[PDB]
Amino acid sequence: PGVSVRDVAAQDFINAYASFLQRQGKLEVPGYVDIVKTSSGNEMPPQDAEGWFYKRAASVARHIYMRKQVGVGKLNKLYGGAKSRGVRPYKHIDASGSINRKVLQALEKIGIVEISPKGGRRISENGQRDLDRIAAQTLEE
Amino acid sequence: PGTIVLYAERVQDRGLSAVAQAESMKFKLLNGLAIRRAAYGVVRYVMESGAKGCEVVVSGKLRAARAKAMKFADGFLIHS
Amino acid sequence: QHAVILDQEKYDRILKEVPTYRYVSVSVLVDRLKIGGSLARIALRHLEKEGIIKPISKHSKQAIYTRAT
Amino acid sequence: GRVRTKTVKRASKALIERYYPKLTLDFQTNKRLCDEIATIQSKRLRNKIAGYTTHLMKRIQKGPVRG
Amino acid sequence: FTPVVLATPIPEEVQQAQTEIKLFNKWSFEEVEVKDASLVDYVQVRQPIFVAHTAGRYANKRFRKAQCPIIERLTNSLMMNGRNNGKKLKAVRIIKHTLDIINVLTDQNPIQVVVDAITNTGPREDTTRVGGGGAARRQAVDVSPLRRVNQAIALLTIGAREAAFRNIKTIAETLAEELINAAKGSSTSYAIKKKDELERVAKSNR
Amino acid sequence: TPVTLAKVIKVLGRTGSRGGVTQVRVEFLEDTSRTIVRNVKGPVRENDILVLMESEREARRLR
Amino acid sequence: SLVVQEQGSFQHILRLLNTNVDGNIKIVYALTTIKGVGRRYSNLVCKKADVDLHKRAGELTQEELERIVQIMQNPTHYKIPAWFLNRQNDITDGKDYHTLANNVESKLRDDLERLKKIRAHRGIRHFWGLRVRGQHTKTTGRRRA
Amino acid sequence: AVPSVQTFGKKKSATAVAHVKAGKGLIKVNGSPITLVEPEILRFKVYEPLLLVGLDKFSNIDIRVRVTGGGHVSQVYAIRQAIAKGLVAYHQKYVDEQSKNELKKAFTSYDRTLLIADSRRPEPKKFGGKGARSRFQKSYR
Amino acid sequence: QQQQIIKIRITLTSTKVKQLENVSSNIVKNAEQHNLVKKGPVRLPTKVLKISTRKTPNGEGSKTWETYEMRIHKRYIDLEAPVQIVKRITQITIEPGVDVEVVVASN
RNA sequence: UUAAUUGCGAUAACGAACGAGACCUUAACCUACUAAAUAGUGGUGCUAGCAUUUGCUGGUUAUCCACUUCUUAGAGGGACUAUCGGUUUCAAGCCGAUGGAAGUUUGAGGCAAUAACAGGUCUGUGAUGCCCUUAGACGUUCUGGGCCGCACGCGCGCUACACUGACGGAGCCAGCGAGUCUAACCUUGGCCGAGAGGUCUUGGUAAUCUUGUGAAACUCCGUCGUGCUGGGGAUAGAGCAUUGUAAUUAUUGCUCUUCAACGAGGAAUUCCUAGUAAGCGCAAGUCAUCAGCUUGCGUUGAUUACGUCCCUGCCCUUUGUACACAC
Ligand SMILES: [Mg+2]
Ligand SMILES: [Mg+2]
Ligand SMILES: [Mg+2]
Ligand SMILES: [Mg+2]
Ligand SMILES: [Mg+2]
Ligand SMILES: [Mg+2]
Ligand SMILES: [Mg+2]
Ligand SMILES: [Mg+2]
Ligand SMILES: [Mg+2]
Ligand SMILES: [Mg+2]
Ligand SMILES: [Mg+2]
Ligand SMILES: [Mg+2]
Ligand SMILES: [Mg+2]
Ligand SMILES: [Mg+2]
Repeated sequence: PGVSVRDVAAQDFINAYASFLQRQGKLEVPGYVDIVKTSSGNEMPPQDAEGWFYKRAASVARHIYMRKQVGVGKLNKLYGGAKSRGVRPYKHIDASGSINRKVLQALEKIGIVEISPKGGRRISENGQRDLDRIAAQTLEE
Repeated sequence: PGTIVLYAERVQDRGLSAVAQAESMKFKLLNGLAIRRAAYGVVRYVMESGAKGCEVVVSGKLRAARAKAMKFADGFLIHS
Repeated sequence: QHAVILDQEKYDRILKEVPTYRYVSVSVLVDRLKIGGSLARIALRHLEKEGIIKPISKHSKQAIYTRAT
Repeated sequence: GRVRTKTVKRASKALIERYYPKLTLDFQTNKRLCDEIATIQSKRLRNKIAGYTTHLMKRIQKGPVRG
Repeated sequence: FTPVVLATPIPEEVQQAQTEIKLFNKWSFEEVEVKDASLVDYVQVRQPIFVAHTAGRYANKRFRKAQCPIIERLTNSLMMNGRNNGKKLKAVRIIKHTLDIINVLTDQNPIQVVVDAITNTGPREDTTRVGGGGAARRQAVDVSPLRRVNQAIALLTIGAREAAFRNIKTIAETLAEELINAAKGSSTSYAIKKKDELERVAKSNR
Repeated sequence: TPVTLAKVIKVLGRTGSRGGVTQVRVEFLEDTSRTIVRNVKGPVRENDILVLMESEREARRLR
Repeated sequence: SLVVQEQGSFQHILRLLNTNVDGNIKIVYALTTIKGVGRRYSNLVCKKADVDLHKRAGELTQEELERIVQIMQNPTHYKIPAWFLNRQNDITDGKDYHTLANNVESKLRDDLERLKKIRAHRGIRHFWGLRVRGQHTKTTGRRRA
Repeated sequence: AVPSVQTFGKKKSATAVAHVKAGKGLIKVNGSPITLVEPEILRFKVYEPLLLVGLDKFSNIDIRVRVTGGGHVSQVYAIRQAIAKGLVAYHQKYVDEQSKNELKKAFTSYDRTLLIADSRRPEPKKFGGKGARSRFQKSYR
Repeated sequence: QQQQIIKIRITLTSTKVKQLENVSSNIVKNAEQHNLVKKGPVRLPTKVLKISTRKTPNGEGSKTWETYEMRIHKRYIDLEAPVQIVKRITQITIEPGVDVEVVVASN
C-alpha cells in the first residue's frame, strides 16, 4: 500500500505535481518568466510560457527527493544541454543558475526542501508529504 | 648540511658496463688511437670479461670528407 | 498550398473522408486531404475525441489510427 | 595462424624422445609434467610445448610419426 | 494463462507473454513460414524475439549473420546514412511503427509481410565485370541465397529511406508501403524495380 | 517464367578477375541426377539452394 | 496541457511596418519577416501583447496587430529589459532603441560612414569590401565580399 | 539469516548488482519497480529473464538491483544478466540442482548473454586516425 | 610511553612494485610476531603517468607518437602499537625507491 | 602451409646465429587466496523521515556488528586453437560443431635484424667541424609592427543542406584524466545577475574533494509541417563581460538584431572487416586568454567480404641487357 516517488514513472509524476503546484498557486513564480531561455545554450524560451516554471519546480523537487543533497550548480549541469556553436561543433553548456536558484528558493518558501547542513538543498518532511501523496494519487487514478 | 651525503663504490665487472667502455673508447679516440684498434680493444676486453656479446659502432667522418659507419661485433646479441 | 486554417467545406470533407480510412496519421491527412501538419495533429486528436478514429499506437513523431471498430 | 615455431616443435620432439612413458594423451597432466621434466621460462611457452607434445602423442597412437 | 501476483505488480499484457514470445508484444512468429524455398535457413524465424534489439555477434564468422533474426537485420539496415549510424533505439521504434502500419493495412501478419517482401525482391541473377577497366564486358552469374537476402534488405531500406527524404511521409510509413508493395509484387516499389533491372541486365549479358 | 531450383554439392573455387565469383556444382531438386556447374556471385556454401533462370548453360570462366 | 479547436476568420498577406507579413504563418514566425524582429523579439512581443501564440497571424484582429506594433516600436514602455534590443546605448544620444524594418538598413548605413568619415580601420575595411572581424582572407571569402 | 545470494551482470562498462533473498515477489531496480526501466522500448530485454522461465518462480523472492556505469542500453543488458544469474545462483544455493539446470538451459536457449557477459571490449585508438582502425585522410598531391 | 596505542598510518608509495611489496611484507610481519591489531595493506589504484610526444626532434616524417608511462603504486597500513619500538624498527632499513610516510591519527 | 625464411617436406648439404616467434605492457575470466572508513554491501548496536505496518530512503563505525559479490591490486590459476568430426602428400596445417570468460598471432599494442637514403633536423641541445659576424653587431634587450596582410591555385578539416529533423519541456547514463601552500590550481555550497559572469565560503597535494566529472548523441511528451521553412548560420550592427601591461587588425564568452551560400556535390579521390566503420561527446597536450587540431577515453553501435590478383604497390623466380652517376 505504501507509495513513494519511485513507483511512479518520472514524466507522469512531474506532470501531475506541476499541475498540483499550478492549481495550488503558491509557487512564487519570480516574474521574469516569459522572457528567459532557461539556458545560454538554448535559443528559444520554453514553449509552455505559463507552466514551464511549475514543470521545472516539480522536476527539481523529484530530483531532490531521489538524491541526498543538490545545489544550484548540480541543477545547472543537469538541465544544461548541448549548445549549437554554429560553424563550430557542439559542447555541453550548463543551464541558468538564476532560474534554478529561484526554483530552489521557491520550494524552500513552500516547505518542500531544506537547508541541508552538509551542502545545498535537501528534501523536507512536508516535501515527502506532498510528493508521496501526489505519487499515490497518480498511481491510483 | 649533513642532510645529503656522497659515497663512492667500485664498479665490479667493469668490462660489462657499456658506459665505462664507451668512456674509455672516447678517451683512447681523443688521445689518438686508431678507430679500429680502440674498437677491437673494447670488443675483446668485454669478451674477456665474460660477456655474452658485444657490439661497437663508430659513426662519423674518418679521415675522409664523407662520413660512414663501421661495426665491430663479437659473440651473441639480441635486438627485440 | 496547404490548408492551415479549417473551414466548413474542408471540415465536412474530413468528416466524410477520414471515415473509411484503414490507416490514419498526420501524413495521410496532409496528403489525402490538403490540410497542414499542425491542422492534422489537431484533427487526429479531435476525431479521436468522439471516436470516429481508433488509436493503435500513441507516439510522438508517429501516430497510428484506424477506423472505429 | 596457429603454426608452431621450431622451438615448440623441437622441445616437444625431445620430450617425447626421452619421456614418452611418463606422457599421456591429456594436456592437463602433460603440462603438469612439463613443469617437472623441463625448465621453461614462460607459462605460455610451456602450454604450447605441452600442447604440441599432446598433439604428437595423439598422432603416435595411430602409427609412428616420422623423425 | 493464470494470473500470478507478485509484490511488484507485473501488468496483464506483459504477463500474457509467458505462453508465447511475440514481437514487441503483438506479432507471433508462427505462421511466418518462408514460402520461397532456397531462402529458408537464410531468413531466420522460428526463434521468437520480444524486441528487435539483440546485441549479438553476427560478424565474427562468414555465414553467422544468416542466424540473426530477419527483423533485426531490417533494423540494422535502417540505422544508416551517417546521421543515423548507431541509433538502434530509433530504428527499433521505426520498425515497431512499420509493423503496426502494415497490420493496419493488409490485416495479415506484418512479420509475414516483411518476409514476403524479402523473398520477392532478392535478385536471382546478376552481372559482374570481366576485364581490367572500362574496355571490358559484363558476364551474368547466379546469386547466392545469402546475397539475395542481403540485397533484398538493402534495396528495401534504401528505397524507404529515399522515399522518406524531403517529404511529409515518415520513415516508418515509407518503409511500410515499401514492404507492402514488395510483398504483393507491384513494380511501384523501389526494390522490385531495382531487382527487375538487375535481372534484365543479367539476361541481356548472359 | 519457369525458374529452376538446385542444391549445391561442392564449392569448386574462386573465379573472376577480382575473385568475386564462386564456381559450384549443383544438382536439380526437381528431376534429380541432373548435375551442372554454375557461377555464383554471393557468399555460398554446400547445400545452398540456388534459383537459375535458365538451366542449359555451363560455367565457362574457370581458372 | 490541452488541445483546442479554432475557427477561420482569416486574412491573407497584411501590411505591417511597411512590410508584407504573410498570413498562414504562426504569428511569432510571421512577424520575423520584419527586419529587426527576430524569433526572441517576436515571441516576447506577442507575450507582452497577450496575443495567443497559436493564431496563425491571419486571424489576429486589427487592435491586436496595432498593439503588437505599439510594443515592437516602444519595447521599454512594456517592461522589455533593454538587454533584449538592437541598439543599446546609442552612439549619438545614449538611449536604448530597438531598430525596425527600414531603419535597420538606414542605421547600419549610419554605422558605416561614421567609421568611414573618422577613417577608422573598421570603416576602411568596410569601404574596401573586406572582412572587418579579423578573419584570415587568404583562403575564404573568395566567391563574394 | 534469510537465504540470499548476490550476483552481478556486466555489459561494456555497466555493472548491475542483484541481491536475491527469500521474499514475496519484489523486483526492484535502483529502488524503482522493474516496470519503470528505461528506455521504454527495451523494457522486454529486462522482462525476458522473468518471462522465459515463468513468473511463478519469482513469487517467493525479493530481487533488488543497482546498476551503474556504461550507458542507457548497456545498463539494461547488465540488469537482465544480473537478474538471470541471480535466479540461477539462488536456485544453486537454496533450491535443488535440477531447477538450477532447467533455469540455466531455458536462459541459454534464448540468449547466452543472459548468463555469460559479452566479452567484446573497445579497441584502443592508434595515432594517425580518429579510431582503432580508421586512419586520417591522405592526399598524395 | 609504556604499551600505549598510537593510531598510526604508514603510507608506502613507489614506482617499483617488488620492493614496495617487500616493505609491505616486512611491516605486516613485524606487526604479526609482535601481536598487533592491524588493518591489512590497502592497495590504492595504480596511477599511470602518461606523456605523449612526437618521436621526431624536427617535424618531418610520418606522424609517429610515443606514450611514455610512469606507474605509481600506493599502499597504506594502519597499526595500533607502542611508539618507541615500532619507531626503532621502522626508522631503520628504509629500502631505496620506496617513499614511506608515517602519520599519527587522533581518531 | 603460415601473419612470418612460420613450418611440413623435397634435398649436396649438415648443423647454427640474428630477425620472426618467444618476450613485455595492456584488455577480457576468477562467488577460489590475501585485505580494505581513501571501495562497496548486508544487518543493527543507535537511530530517523516517511507512505505505511514493510517498500523507499537520511544518517555514526571506542556516535556498532559482519562480510568481500560488485571496486581496488598483490600472488596465483586459466587457452594449449581443447574435444569431436571432416579434409589435406592424411603431414604442416585448414574447416565446422561442442564446450569455454576467452578460440581472427585471444584483441591492441611496446621492442624489433642486415644493408642503405647525400630522406628531415646545424631553428631542441652548453652536440658539433668549417665559413660568416662580433660594438653603428647577425650577440642581447626595449618600444612598435609583421608572422593573420588577399585578383587567385591546392591539402587536412568544422558546420550543413533537414521530419531517421529542428526546437521546447521532461527523462536522464560513461570512461580515460588533471588539479594549490615547492601559491592561487581543480572548485562543491550559499547569494547576486537574462546571460556571460560576479561574490562570500568550502573541500582537495587527491580511490578521500571538485566528481556519480547527472557528457553529448540518445529516450519520452509536445510545437513545427516540405516552404531555403521554426533547415543552415556565414556575413554584419549594437551592447554586457572575462583573460591579460595591453584585446584596434575585432582573444574568447554572452544578449538582441542581420539571416549569405548551400536543395547532397565533376573529373578525381581517402579510410575501413567487429565492439570495427560511423555517429556522439569528454579529459589531456598546448594554455594567462584562445580548438573547428592532436593524443587518449568511453557512449550508441551498422552494412558488407571472410576473397582475388583486375588496378596500384611491394617481394620472389625465370629471362634480356651495350645499365652499375644502376632507366
Ligand atoms: Mg519524412
Ligand atoms: Mg630474435
Ligand atoms: Mg615477438
Ligand atoms: Mg573479489
Ligand atoms: Mg640526410
Ligand atoms: Mg602561420
Ligand atoms: Mg565515473
Ligand atoms: Mg530560414
Ligand atoms: Mg537553426
Ligand atoms: Mg538573438
Ligand atoms: Mg593565439
Ligand atoms: Mg597543432
Ligand atoms: Mg590509393
Ligand atoms: Mg634481347
